[PDB]
Amino acid sequence: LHSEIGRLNNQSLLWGPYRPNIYFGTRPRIGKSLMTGLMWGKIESYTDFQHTVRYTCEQNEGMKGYGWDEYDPRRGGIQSIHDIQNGLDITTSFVKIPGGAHGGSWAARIKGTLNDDAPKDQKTIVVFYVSQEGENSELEAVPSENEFGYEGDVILKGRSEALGNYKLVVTKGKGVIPQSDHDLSRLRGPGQTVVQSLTYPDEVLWQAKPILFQQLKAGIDWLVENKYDVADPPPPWQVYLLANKPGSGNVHIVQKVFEGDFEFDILFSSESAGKEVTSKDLEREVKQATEVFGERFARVFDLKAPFQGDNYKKFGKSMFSNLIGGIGYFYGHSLVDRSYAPEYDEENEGFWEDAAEARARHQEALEGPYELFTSIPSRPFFPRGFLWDEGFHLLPIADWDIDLALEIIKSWYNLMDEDGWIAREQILGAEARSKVPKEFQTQYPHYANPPTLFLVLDNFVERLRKLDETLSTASVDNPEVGLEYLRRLYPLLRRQFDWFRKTQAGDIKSYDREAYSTKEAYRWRGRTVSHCLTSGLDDYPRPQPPHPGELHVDLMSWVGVMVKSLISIGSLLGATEDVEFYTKVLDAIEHNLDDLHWSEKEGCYCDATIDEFEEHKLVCHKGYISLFPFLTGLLKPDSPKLGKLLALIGDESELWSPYGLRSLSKKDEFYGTAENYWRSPVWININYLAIVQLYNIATQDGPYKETARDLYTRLRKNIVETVYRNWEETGFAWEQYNPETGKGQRTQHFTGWTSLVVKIMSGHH
Ligand SMILES: COCCCCCCCCCN1C[C@H](O)[C@@H](O)[C@H](O)[C@H]1CO
Repeated sequence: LHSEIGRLNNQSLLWGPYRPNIYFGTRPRIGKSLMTGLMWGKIESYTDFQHTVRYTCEQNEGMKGYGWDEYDPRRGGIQSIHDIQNGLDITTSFVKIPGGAHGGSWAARIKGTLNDDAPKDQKTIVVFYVSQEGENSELEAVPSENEFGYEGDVILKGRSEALGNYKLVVTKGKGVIPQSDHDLSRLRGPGQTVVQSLTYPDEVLWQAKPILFQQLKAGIDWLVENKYDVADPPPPWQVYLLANKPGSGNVHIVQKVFEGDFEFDILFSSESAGKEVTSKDLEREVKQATEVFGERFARVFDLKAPFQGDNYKKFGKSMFSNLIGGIGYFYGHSLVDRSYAPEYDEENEGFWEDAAEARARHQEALEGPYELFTSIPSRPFFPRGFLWDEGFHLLPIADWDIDLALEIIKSWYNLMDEDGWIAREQILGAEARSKVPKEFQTQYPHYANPPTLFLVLDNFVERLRKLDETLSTASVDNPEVGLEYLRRLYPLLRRQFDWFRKTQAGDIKSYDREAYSTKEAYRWRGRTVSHCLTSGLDDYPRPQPPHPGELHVDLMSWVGVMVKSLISIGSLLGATEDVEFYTKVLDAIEHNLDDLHWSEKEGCYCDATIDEFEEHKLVCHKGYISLFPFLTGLLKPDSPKLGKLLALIGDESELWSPYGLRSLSKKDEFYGTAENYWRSPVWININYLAIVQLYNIATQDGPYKETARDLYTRLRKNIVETVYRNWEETGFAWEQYNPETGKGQRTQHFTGWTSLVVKIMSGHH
């Protein structure tokens, strides 16, 4: 029944619009298979279309905004795109229709409406691009009846081992098709839907834009060769309309030109399912998905006061739908330096120069292929898996669909190597690499990232202790299924725990250091003079200079998180020998947090280093790092230390801004310096941890119950209102928020952990 829920999950999740790096496209969760993507652009001249055409996600002045209004990867959703450059409001609806043995069928409607500013007679070129990777597979456009192209629907018939037999239809659509009265129309037709069927080596099929443009370019060269010239030139839209040549191939380009508003459907029919999908099915299934989305949201994300209003509901739906709508499937090789050069041990003073020397050996090589099914922080800027981000992403997603979240956790853990390492940043395949300067592709087996995926596991454990409907909660509702999941995952968690303690160990013994335990002390590897990228808090101030004797209190707290999880999970699996070891580790971290990291003088936790005179010194920089044992749930609710931490949190002159907690205190010497990334701005992920911890203390007997209640109430409100106000005014989630002005800044479309706001509004932690 665990093998069974698994198969049912696989079949349900197989198809999706799982290409968030592009405006709209589909692919199944199979490395080498059938992919689609949409392109569009206005054409006003002989040279403009190359600049107007849209394919991969971006954000600039030419794009008002875009995103998912509604989304559930089992059912589908509706995306809306507000394109200024192209004077178009576009809607792409996607729906899955279960049936057969190959993961079912799906349909999409593409709808374009010119905005008020666009010329009423705008010509827009629209391309549906279809590619198929695999050695023993086939795809063929059924030729037209007409001589120059298609009056009606374009049918592609194809087959592969993975998908069996299928048909993909691009429907005729609705809208004016311009007609050219030029001489060229005698050889090219007056204007109609066209299809080119081509083949390239599999590994380049993702390059849809260059491949399209190469075909457009060949058509223009034919014009020149055949005496079509500036003395009497065809209209632009006809110059850029491909000559029809349907056939067999692994690439099929379907092109339409419309004048004014337009729409057309894409109908994927899995043959093994029986009756093929129609446009009427699409409409019915689209209405039904919306109804189901609506019912689930109201239930799962029941927004509490003072955010019960309709405005907050629309806001929460946008934030949530963009988070879960970012889910992608990525496949291909990763770039990894497997030299384990000794310079990477960072055991000496000045280690960063040595590590630079090793990296300059460039021993990195491609390995894999790997796959990953994950949500992402940023469609336009970094559409790929980041390890500690995903832990936050899955917190609202798990509420919605725990089986989906567990599927993503599993996907991430399947990347763990033999030592216990998962690369913190997952750049899988040439397509993912295209978006990443080469200097930034290499992953390093000594670089960690916070184990926030344990927080998701913690939530599932609590739920376990206490057809698409059934599927989403099968792993909690059948306790047998849940436990088997944990049983199979558990050794990997254990392995990652051991990996942290082996590779990210700090040095107690070599120095004049005294502490309850000789073992518990941690130091993030990979730090440079101005950064610590592995911790997640890029440029938060750390001991200067970096030093092999540094200890990082956030890292110790994360190990605290993992060991607590391993206690709950080990206990469920009856790993008595394991649970006893974990229990002594936790006790030791509890003591060493105080012994190595507590500053009585400052009233907070601090990272530690080793002096010019070889002595332990605390280095205090009041901000998120200072709060870490509190943020990660490690302190007792009557701890006097927790009480001082609450004072720091609520202190307006330190961390407390009207817009949320500042990443660094206004009193710190490093406040608003350098790139000022984590040196003052309000970040939603850390604020979320604070809010959740305040609520815990607020809902429990103790001396700080009422302080916590007040801070909970205000912080929740301040964070939610800041994200809402910015969303209302800009249409975006932002990466971080200015604590002086309240403005969203850095990158837009950050959904992304900013989307945690849905769960903050929902409350009842
Ligand atoms: C150098 O430039 C070339 C590469 C550019 C792309 C860099 C990837 C963007 C990272 C964004 N972001 C920075 C946060 O401090 C991290 O905590 C967070 O995990 C990460 C992902 O959301």
